[PDB]
Amino acid sequence: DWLKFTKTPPTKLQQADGATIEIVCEMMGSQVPSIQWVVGHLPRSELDDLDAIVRVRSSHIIDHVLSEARTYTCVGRTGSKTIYASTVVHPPRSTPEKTYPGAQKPRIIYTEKTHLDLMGSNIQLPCRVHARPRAEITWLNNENKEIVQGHRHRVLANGDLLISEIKWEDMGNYKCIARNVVGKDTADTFVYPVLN
Amino acid sequence: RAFEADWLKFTKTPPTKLQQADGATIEIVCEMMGSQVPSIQWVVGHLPRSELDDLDSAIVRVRSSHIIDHVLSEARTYTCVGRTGSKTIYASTVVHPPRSSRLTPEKTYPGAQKPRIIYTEKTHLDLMGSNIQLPCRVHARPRAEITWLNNENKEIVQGHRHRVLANGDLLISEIKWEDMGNYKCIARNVVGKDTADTFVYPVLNEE
Amino acid sequence: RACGPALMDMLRVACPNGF
Amino acid sequence: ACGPALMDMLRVAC
Amino acid sequence: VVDSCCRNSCSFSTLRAYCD
Amino acid sequence: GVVDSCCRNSCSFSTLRAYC
Repeated sequence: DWLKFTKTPPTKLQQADGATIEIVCEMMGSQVPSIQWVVGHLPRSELDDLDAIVRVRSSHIIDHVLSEARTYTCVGRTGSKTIYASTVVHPPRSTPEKTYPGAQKPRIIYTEKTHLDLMGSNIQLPCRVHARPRAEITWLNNENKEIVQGHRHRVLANGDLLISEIKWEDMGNYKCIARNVVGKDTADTFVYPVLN
Repeated sequence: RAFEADWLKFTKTPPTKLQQADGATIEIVCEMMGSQVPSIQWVVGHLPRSELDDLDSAIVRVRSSHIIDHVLSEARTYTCVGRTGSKTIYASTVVHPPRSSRLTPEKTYPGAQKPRIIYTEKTHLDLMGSNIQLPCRVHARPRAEITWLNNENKEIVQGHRHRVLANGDLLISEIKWEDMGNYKCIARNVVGKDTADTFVYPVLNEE
Repeated sequence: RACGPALMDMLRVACPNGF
Repeated sequence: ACGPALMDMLRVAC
Repeated sequence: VVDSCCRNSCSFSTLRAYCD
Repeated sequence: GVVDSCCRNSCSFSTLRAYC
């Protein structure tokens, strides 16, 4: 099995006072890899659950001014393989450590850009928003109609959409719409079901 | 609601200091109870502000444990973060490395690993007709395989209502009272097994 | 039935004051 | 419709 | 309590009444 | 012209890799 960065977070950044920085790291690899973020210098510590192709993107939102430089490592994991990149964010030269205040726009911080699988196999595309207040997830489909919980499909507790026993009709561009009072964010997960 | 209450309380509190007995495997446990489905998250180090999601009924008691399987080069602080809705609590453990070692520091113990279930729900209370997702999260090398047992103790089969996901989570739908009981997660790999029971109680109604 | 002291256990954490 | 995906997929996969 | 609830379903309201 | 053939069928895997 393989794993490669398709998008890599920059190795150094400079913060700007009053600004909100979103670090973005994405990868493509076999059998649903999973991206995870951790801050600080760590050698090789381990997490978090040990129980087809997929391209998955995930981002980290720095929404409060830094008091010292920090490193954010984005960790990719599928099966035996494991890959990592780090970004070091310098604080600006000009309240630090205080999350910016009041309503914030949704930003979708975890989605899958492209998903390939074999028919008859159940797939679960994820939408993890980061937004204040807490946003609402509505799922569009391949022909852009709101999802109905038919038991064909189910939108889960976490916003993840579960498409059971995929078939050809199902192939296409699925979209996640996260909305709160101060705006929206949207992301499309392709789906392509290959056959045995 | 509302402005609260949304609550969160520590059922099992990680100890403030541990000593890593040489070539030990230390598993730190924090367990907490509160409204909604809380989430436990682990991070190492001292941090000010923090970042979990964020994509926002029921009362849940959740357990989560962190497994250190390698000898430490220096002291380390392991912090467990709990966040349901707008609440957040955290507890911290500082784990001293042993005085002397015959092992390489910061090298994961090599070998087979018996499964450890690291993330389970001890008690799950939600209203009838609500859908629940119970978790089993294992930390076993080789990779373990999850079998779920219901209150009767009969194995679980894919169907309407009960359904077992890729994550190992068991998802029960449009719950009735017929479902009330104790549910068991068996995680088994080539070297052994560990087990978890998730008490569930559907509440009613209103009606 | 099965709930038994599961409830008792839950309540002691759950309320302000426990039994 | 699906046109771009495979090419976009294509570069990465091989 | 247990007898009150376990034998039949209990309301969220009903459970609170039990709290001391 | 992968899309025209492979997408349309649509193809499965090894066929896709063959393209690539």
